Amino acid sequence: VNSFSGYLKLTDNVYIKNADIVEEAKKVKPTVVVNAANVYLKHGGGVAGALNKATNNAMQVESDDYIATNGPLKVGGSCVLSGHNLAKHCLHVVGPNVNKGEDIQLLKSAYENFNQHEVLLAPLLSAGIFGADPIHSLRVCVDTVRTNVYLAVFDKNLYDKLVSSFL
Repeated sequence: VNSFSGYLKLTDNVYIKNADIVEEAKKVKPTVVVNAANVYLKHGGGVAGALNKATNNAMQVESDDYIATNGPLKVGGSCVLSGHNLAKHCLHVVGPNVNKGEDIQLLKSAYENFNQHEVLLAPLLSAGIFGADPIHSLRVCVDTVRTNVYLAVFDKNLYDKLVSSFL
């Protein structure tokens, strides 16, 4: 048993809810919250900007030190950093940004990072402002992630569309 509440069960391991991932993280304090990161860990908007704002910019300070030491992530890659006030850990995962021209095939590689963690609170990778079709992102998630993932869909109207269309 875990502390996640009000999720619809899609599969053996994937759960979904219409929720603000920031508010969900603040309530649950999960072991791992996933950030929809870019390779520079520049947390400007979407899930990254919202998560970073909720940490009072401490996520960005930590991230800048990480990049100064290690250089940029790969598209499809990840790093584990602090979860600050939101979670034990933040898994920063880089899905491909369609609005920058990146290979959508890299979305499966991005979701494979989730399999290194038994339980995660996460957004749909490459959806929202990263420009991918969220229906596609949910299908790749279900077909790739084998660990237990609690998906926070921000957009109420999209949540209803994802549930209704789910195969």
